[PDB]
Amino acid sequence: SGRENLYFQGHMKPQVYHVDAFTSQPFRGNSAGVVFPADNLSEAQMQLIARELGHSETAFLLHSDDSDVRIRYFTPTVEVPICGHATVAAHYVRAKVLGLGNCTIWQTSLAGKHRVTIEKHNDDYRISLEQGTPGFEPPLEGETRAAIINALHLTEDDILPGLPIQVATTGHSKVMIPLKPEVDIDALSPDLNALTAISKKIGCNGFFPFQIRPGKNETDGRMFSPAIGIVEDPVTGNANGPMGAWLVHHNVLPHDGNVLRVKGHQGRALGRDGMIEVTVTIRDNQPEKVTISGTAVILFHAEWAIELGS
Repeated sequence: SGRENLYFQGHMKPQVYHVDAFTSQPFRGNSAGVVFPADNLSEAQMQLIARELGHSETAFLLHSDDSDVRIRYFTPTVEVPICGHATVAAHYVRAKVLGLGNCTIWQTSLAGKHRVTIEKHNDDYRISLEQGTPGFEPPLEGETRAAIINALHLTEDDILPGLPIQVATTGHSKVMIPLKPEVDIDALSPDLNALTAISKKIGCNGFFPFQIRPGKNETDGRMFSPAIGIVEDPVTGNANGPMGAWLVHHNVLPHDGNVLRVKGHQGRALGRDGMIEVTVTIRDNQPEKVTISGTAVILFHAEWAIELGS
């Protein structure tokens, strides 16, 4: 049963998958590694593997007693609690390998417990991640506002009217920067140092300038986080998830049911286009909770040719 499963995840030869998340187009989206089983691996070995692969992050699948699966996420230099694109990549590989079909499962990580939805359709899969409740910090103003706006080489004439530049979150905060549609978003070339400078002043390592497609509930954004290693992440679930919540919170986009659906595009300027389906369940015209969804494509997978363990 659950004892036989743990025995296998400790005696089977480890494998590695290379997948591009939030896209079905090879070489696009956000790439992430997935290695399993990892039960017979040390925090050190895992960190060494993530450094070897070089993806923004590699997900390691472990055995879980209460949940369906335990995942640990590693950047090439440090472990991280949870990661959006690496998570969809992980469950995409897990669905392919096990031929899961439509269902819902629970994962466990330093970020706690999360439910994931797997939807089979024409040989492929769409992965849904229930991010939970969103949060907003007081709108950034005065000198800081102008600091963020100037670091992007833009003027107040470029920001959507009546909308604030503020930190929104569903786990890993990001500063929402609402741009008018005329702004050439791909031509943006921020003053990276100025951004990390203000990230230390406000306590948010991510800036998310985005614009809304005319007459559509779709967006195009770019995620800059120079304060940390990542200069620009191709497609960020922790940016688009809170964006949708932010959209509902400020009634920026019209919603009819008890839900708001937004297709968040990202990564075009990087040549790594991706798309995250953001669905916000609404109650009392407020963003109750956020779910992000996307697909992925496996570039290749292989059984490690070297022994893994100590």
